[PDB]
Amino acid sequence: HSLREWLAFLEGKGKLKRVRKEVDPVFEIAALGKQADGICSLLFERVKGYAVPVVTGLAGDRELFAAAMSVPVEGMLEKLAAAVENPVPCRLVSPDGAPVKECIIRENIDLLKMLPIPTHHAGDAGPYITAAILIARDPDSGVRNVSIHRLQVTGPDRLGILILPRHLWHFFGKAERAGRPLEIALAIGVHPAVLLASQATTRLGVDELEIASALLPQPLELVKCETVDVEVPAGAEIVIEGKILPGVREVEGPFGEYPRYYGPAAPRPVVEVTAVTHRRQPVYHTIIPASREHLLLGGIAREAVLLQTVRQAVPTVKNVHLTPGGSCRYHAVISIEKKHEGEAKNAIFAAFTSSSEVKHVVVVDHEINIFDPEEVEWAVATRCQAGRDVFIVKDAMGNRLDPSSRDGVSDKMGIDATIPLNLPGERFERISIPGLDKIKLADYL
Amino acid sequence: HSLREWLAFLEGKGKLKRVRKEVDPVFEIAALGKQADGICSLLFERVKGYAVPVVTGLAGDRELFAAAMSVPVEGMLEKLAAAVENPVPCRLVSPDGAPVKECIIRENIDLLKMLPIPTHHAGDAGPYITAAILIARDPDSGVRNVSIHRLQVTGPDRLGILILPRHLWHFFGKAERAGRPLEIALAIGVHPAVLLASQATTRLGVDELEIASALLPQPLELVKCETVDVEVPAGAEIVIEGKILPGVREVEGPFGEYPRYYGPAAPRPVVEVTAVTHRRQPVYHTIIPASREHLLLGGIAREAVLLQTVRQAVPTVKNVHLTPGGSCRYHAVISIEKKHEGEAKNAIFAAFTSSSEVKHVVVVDHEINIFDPEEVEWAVATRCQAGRDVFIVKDAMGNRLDPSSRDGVSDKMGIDATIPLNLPGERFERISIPGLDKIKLADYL
Amino acid sequence: HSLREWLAFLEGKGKLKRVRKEVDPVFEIAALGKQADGICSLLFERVKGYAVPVVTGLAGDRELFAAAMSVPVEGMLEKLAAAVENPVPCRLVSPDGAPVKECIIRENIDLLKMLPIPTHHAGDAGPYITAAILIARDPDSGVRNVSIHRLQVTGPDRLGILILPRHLWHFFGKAERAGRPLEIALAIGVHPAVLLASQATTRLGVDELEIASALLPQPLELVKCETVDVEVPAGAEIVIEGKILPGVREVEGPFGEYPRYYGPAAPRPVVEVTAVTHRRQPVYHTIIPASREHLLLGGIAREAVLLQTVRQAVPTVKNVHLTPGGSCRYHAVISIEKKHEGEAKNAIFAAFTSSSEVKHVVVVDHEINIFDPEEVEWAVATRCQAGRDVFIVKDAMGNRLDPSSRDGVSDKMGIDATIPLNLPGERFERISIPGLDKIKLADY
Ligand SMILES: Cc1cc2nc3c(=O)[nH]c(=O)nc-3n(C[C@H](O)[C@H](O)[C@H](O)COP(=O)(O)O)c2cc1C
Ligand SMILES: Cc1cc2nc3c(=O)[nH]c(=O)nc-3n(C[C@H](O)[C@H](O)[C@H](O)COP(=O)(O)O)c2cc1C
Ligand SMILES: Cc1cc2nc3c(=O)[nH]c(=O)nc-3n(C[C@H](O)[C@H](O)[C@H](O)COP(=O)(O)O)c2cc1C
Ligand SMILES: [Ca+2]
Ligand SMILES: [Ca+2]
Ligand SMILES: [Ca+2]
Ligand SMILES: [K+]
Ligand SMILES: [K+]
Ligand SMILES: [K+]
Ligand SMILES: [Mn+2]
Ligand SMILES: [Mn+2]
Ligand SMILES: [Mn+2]
Repeated sequence: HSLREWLAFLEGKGKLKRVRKEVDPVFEIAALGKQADGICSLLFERVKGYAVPVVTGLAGDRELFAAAMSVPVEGMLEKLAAAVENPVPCRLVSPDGAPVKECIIRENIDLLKMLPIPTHHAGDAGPYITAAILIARDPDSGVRNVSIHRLQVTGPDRLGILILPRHLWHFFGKAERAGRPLEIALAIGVHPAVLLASQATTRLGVDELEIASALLPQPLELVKCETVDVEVPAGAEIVIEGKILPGVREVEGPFGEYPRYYGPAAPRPVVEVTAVTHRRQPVYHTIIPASREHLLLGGIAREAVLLQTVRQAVPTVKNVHLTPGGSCRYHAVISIEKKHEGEAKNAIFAAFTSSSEVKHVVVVDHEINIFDPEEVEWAVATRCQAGRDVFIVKDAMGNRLDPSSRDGVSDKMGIDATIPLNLPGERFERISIPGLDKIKLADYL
Repeated sequence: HSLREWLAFLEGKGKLKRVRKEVDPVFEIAALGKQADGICSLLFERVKGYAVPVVTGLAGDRELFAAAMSVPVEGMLEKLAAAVENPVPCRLVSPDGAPVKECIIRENIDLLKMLPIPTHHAGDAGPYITAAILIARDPDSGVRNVSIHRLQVTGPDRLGILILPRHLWHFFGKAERAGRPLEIALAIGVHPAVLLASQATTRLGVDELEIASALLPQPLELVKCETVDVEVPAGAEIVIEGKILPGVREVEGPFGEYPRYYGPAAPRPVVEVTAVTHRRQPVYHTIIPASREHLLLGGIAREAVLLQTVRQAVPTVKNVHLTPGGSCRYHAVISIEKKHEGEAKNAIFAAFTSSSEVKHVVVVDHEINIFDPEEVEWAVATRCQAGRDVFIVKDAMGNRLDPSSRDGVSDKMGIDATIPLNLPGERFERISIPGLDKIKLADYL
Repeated sequence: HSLREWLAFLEGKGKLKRVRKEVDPVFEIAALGKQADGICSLLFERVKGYAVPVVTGLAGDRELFAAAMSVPVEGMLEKLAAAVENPVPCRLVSPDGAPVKECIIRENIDLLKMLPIPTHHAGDAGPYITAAILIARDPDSGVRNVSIHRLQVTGPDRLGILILPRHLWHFFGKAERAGRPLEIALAIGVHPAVLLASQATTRLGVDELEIASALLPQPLELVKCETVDVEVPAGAEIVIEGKILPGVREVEGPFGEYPRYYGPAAPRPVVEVTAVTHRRQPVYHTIIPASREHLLLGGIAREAVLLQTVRQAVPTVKNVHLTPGGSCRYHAVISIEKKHEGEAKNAIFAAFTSSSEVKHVVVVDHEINIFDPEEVEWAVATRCQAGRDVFIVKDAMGNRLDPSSRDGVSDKMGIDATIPLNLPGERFERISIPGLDKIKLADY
C-alpha cells in the first residue's frame, strides 16, 4: 500500500480526475485544485515547463481518510489512537530494487529545474514544497521523528523552513548549540496513512513511521539515504536529503496558511540539499494550503486526542468534531450522552485542555449530528440561553496565527447546548415523520 | 401570474418533479417532501383516497422568492419594503368566468372527504391545513387583513385555529365581545407573492392583498364570496368560507411547528365552514412545517424589516440574513461596511429591536458572504475575541415556543466578528489565488 | 515489607506512640487519634472490652507515603503512575504458614464480640469498619478488583456497605441481575502501599493487588480464602470473608465522611460474613474519617492523575497538590514554569478535567513551595489581581457531598497567581538571606 496503489483506488472509486490541458505551476494548479476541494483529487498530466505531473487532494473528506487506514469512519479515531499506543517497527530493505533509488542525483542540484513546485497564493514569497514529510534523528538518543513543514524554495540547493517549537525544534536546538548541522530527509509522494501519522501528537520517544506502519496493512519498507544517516520510505516518489544549517537564519515567507491568512515573514532556519532521489517518471504531490486535505490531516489527529481528553471528564462522550469553519483546530463540537447535570461545562474544559488552539466549543446531546452545521446551530438556537449556558474566559493561551489574538493570548468561549436533565421529556422532543428512513424519494420519481 | 403559471415556470426551470406512484396523505407526503426540501417542488399526482393532487415546496430558496417578485435576489428585500409602503389596489371581478367559482358546494360539507389534507408529523393531533391565507375585515372599520394560520380538521365542517395575538386576534376580540361570529375566507393554492405578502408585518390599517398586488406584475383579481362579506382571489384553487365562532374554545393541537418542536395542545377558537368553492381539477397546496418554504415565507418578511432597522443604527449595512439554522427568526447575521469603531455593537442592538424573536446575532464585514455558514463561522473563529467582542443580556423578552425560554423570557447574545478599524491592514488580509474567477475547472477536464 | 515491619519502621523514626491507658472504642479512639493527626500513629494497647489492640494513622503525611513506596517525596507521583502502567503479578502461597490463617473462625461469628470496631463521629449510625480493602472478581471475566468501602456493623454476621458507582458496582450489578450473590473478602491491617494501590484509578481490566506488588520491594504474597473464590494478602492481620446479597437493601448510615460532613442515610447493599481469619494477637487498623491518613490515600492517587492531566495542557508543570483544606479533592494548587503568557488559565482547565471534584484552583510559579499554605497565600496576595487573574464558571458538575452544591451542580473558580511574562522580572524578586541553607540554628 503506497501512493501509486492509492491513486488507483481513488480512480476506481471515481474520486480522481485527470487534467490533460497544460497548466502553469504558478497559481493555476492552486486555482483549479480549490474548485476540486472536497470533491475529488486532481492529477495534472501536463505542467508547463516539466515532464513530471502534479497530484493534489489525495484525501479531501473523512471517509477517504478512514479508507486509508482500512477502517469504517465510525472507528477511525479509535484506530489512530491505537496506532499511537502500539507502534509497529518498519523493515529496512536493500537499496537496489527500492523504487525511490531508481534515479540518484548528487550534483548540480536545481530543485525548481526538476520538480514542478507550485506557487499557491497571491502573497506567497515564492514556490513552496507543501507535502514533504521530514524525517530526522535525535543527535543524542538517535531515535527518529516525522513532521511536515513548509519549505520555501530560496535557491537551486536551498530551502527555508518553518519549525514551530515541537520535536524537530528540540532536535535542531541540540545540534545548533553544539555547532553542528541536523541531518534530515524529505519524502514527497507517500500514502495518506503516512502523512496522517506524521501529525500524530505523542510522547517525545516515539517514531511516527512506526505509527504509520501500524496504520498500513503491511509494515512500511524503508531504505537508507545516500548522504545522511536517515532512512526514508523506499516507495516514495521523491526524496530530498539535506541538512538544517546551524546558526543560519534567512527570511522565509510570507505564506498563505491553514486559517486563510498569511503567515508573516521572518528570519528562520535553512536547509541545504545534498542529494535528490526519485522514481523513474515520478509524481509530485502538493497540498494546497487551507484545502480539506490540509485541514483534515491535522484535524483528525487532533480529534483523536480531543476524544480521549473529553472522555476523561465525561466518560459517556459520543463524538467530537473540529469543524472546517474553525480550520479543524479552533472550533470544537462535542456530543455527549449526558448523565450528570453540569457535564457539558466539564466537557468544554476538557476540550480546552486537548489543545491551546481550541477557542470556541459547543456541546450538544448524543442525538444531534455534529457533522451537520445546521443541526448544531439549531441546537444552539433552541437549547442555549446565554445567561446560564455560555461562559467566557479572558486572556488564556491561544494561537499566534489567529490574528484576533493579542500576541498568542486569546479569550475562550464555551456554549452548553444540551437539554437540562430531569425535565418532562416532551418539551425538547424534536418533531419527526414516521417511516422517513424506510421511504426513499428516488423510488417515487 | 397565478399558481398554475408558477408551476409551469418551475417546470421550465427544472425545479418541479411529479410523483406518479400512489402516496398516503398520512405521513408519506411529508416524508417525501422533506427529501425534496430546498431542491425542488413535488407534485403528487396520485394521493390515496382522492382525485385531487397535492403540491408542496412552491419556493424553497431565496432565488425563487425573488423570481416570484420579478426581481433579482440582491433587490428582493428593497422591493418587499417598497410594496408595503405603496400598496396597490385590487380589482373586483365578476363571479362568472372566475376560476375559483367553477364548483360551488354549500351542503354536506366534509373537508376530509373532498380534499387530500395531509397529516405531517408524528405527534400531530390530526390532519392540518397549512397553506391557507385567511382573509377577514374589521367589524368596525371594515378594512381587511390577511394572515396564515394552521387549521386542524376536527370535523366535516369544523376547524380548530391557532390565532396568535396580532391583527386577526384584534378583529376576533371585537366580534367576540359583541357576541357575534367573525366572517372569514380561506384561500388555498395562490401565487407565492400572495403568501409572502400575508407575512408582511405592518401598521394596523393596511391590506396585504394590496401588498400582494404591488408585488405581482398585474393587479390581483378578486371575487366576492358566496356566504360571507369577504373577497378572495378569483384565481385560487380552493376557497373555504366560514366563521370563527364567538365564546367557543375546543382543544387544538399539538402540532409540529417551525422550530422543529411541537406546539402544545390547548383550548382555542373554532371555525365553522359555510361553503367551499374550487376550480375543476383543483390542486391542493400544503406547506410542510419546518420546510424551507415555511421558514423563508416568514424569514424574508422579517429580513426586510431587519434591514431597515439595522440601517437606522448603521447606515452602511450591506446585508442581513435570518439563518435557517435559527428557523429564520432566532439567529441573525449582519454584514456592515464599518465606518466607526463600535458600530457592530449598535448593529446588534438594532437586530434585537427588529423583533423579540431575535436571540443570537453575529456581525461580520462587508466582504464576508453571510449566506455561507462556513464563511461566517470562519469569521467568528478568527475575528472574535469573546472577552471584548461578545455580550449577553439576561431576561429579555423572547419567544414562547423556544423551549429553552422561561415562559417567553430569554437571554440574548451579540457577537462582533468585524475587524478592528485603523489597523495594519495586512493582518486580516484573507489569502487568495490570482486568476481564480478567470479560470474554470470544467474547461480543463 | 508488611504492616508489622511498617509499625517497627514508624517506631524507629519516632512516629508511633503507644497508649497504655484504657480507652473506649466508642468515641475515645477517634478523639485521641484526631489530636495525633499528621504528627504520629497511635497504637492503643488496651481497648475496653477486648484483647485486640487498635492502630491508627499508619501514614499521616506525604513523606511517610513516599517511604512506604521506597522513594523520595519528589518522585512519589511518578512511581505511583509507573506502578499503574506496569503492574507486577503476585505470588500465590500455601495456606499453612501464612500468618492470616493462624486462627480460622467459621461459626457463631459475632464481629463486635471479637474485634474492637470503633464508633467515630457523633452522628454515626454505629460502629464502622473503615480500613478494609475489599477484593472481588468479575463474575464473567474472573479478573479482580480492590477498593475500600465503609462497612456499618448492623449485626453479628452482617455489614451495610456504601458502593459508589465504579468497579465494585459493575461487578455487583452483574451478580445481582443474574440472581446471585457477589463473593468478597475484606483484608484489614495491610501495608500502606497496598491501601494506596486500592485507590489507584484505572482501566476496568487491572488488578490493584498487582499495582501494590509493583509498589512494594518484593511481590505481594497472597493466599486462597476458606469460603469464597478470592485471594487475600497472606500477611494481613484480619480477613473477613463474605458475600454481598442480591436484591437486599437495608438502611446504612449516616456516617461522618471525608469533607467533615455527614453522608446521608439510605437503603444500600448488605454483606453476610461467612468466615473470619486472623493472626494470633492481631492488630486492628482503623482509619479515622477526615484524618490525614484518610485524605492522603485518595489525595495522592488523584494527584498522580492531576499531574498527568495538567502536563497535557502545560508540559512544563513542576508540581501539583490537592490540599488538606479542600479534603484532598476540592482545592488544587499547581506550580508551573511558565513559558507562554496565558498558560496558567489552561493549567486550571486541565485541573478541572482531572476530576469533577476539583472546585477551586490556584496556579503559582515553579519557585513557590505549594505544600506550604502560607507561601501560596502570599503568592495570591501579591501576584493576583482578581479583575484579570480570576475566573468563575457557573453550574458545572461538582460533588453531591459538598453541601454548598445544588444537587451535585457546582460553580468553579480559577486563580492565576503567576507573575506576568515579559515584564522587568526584578519587580517580583522575592527577598532572601544569603547563606541561609548553609547555616543551621541547632549548631548555635
Ligand atoms: C500541510 C501541513 C503543513 C505543516 N506545516 C508546518 C510548518 O510549516 N511548520 C511547523 O512547525 N509545523 C507544520 N505542521 C505541523 C506538524 O507537521 C505537526 O504539528 C506535527 O505533528 C509535529 O510533529 P512533532 O510533534 O513530532 O514535532 C504542518 C502540518 C501539516 C498537515
Ligand atoms: C406556514 C405558516 C404558518 C403559520 N401559522 C400560524 C398560526 O398557526 N397562527 C398564527 O397566529 N400565525 C401563523 N403564522 C404567522 C402569521 O401568518 C403572520 O405573523 C402574519 O404576518 C400575521 O398577520 P397580521 O400581522 O396581519 O396579524 C404562520 C405563518 C406561516 C408562514
Ligand atoms: C478511607 C476510605 C474510605 C472509602 N470509603 C468508600 C465508601 O464507603 N464507598 C465507596 O464507594 N468508596 C469509598 N472509597 C473509595 C474507593 O476506595 C475508591 O474510590 C476506589 O479507588 C474505587 O475503586 P474502583 O475504581 O476499582 O472501584 C474510600 C476510600 C478511602 C481512602
Ligand atoms: Ca443548555
Ligand atoms: Ca471583533
Ligand atoms: Ca497573575
Ligand atoms: K509528529
Ligand atoms: K400580515
Ligand atoms: K480501585
Ligand atoms: Mn513527534
Ligand atoms: Mn396585517
Ligand atoms: Mn479498579
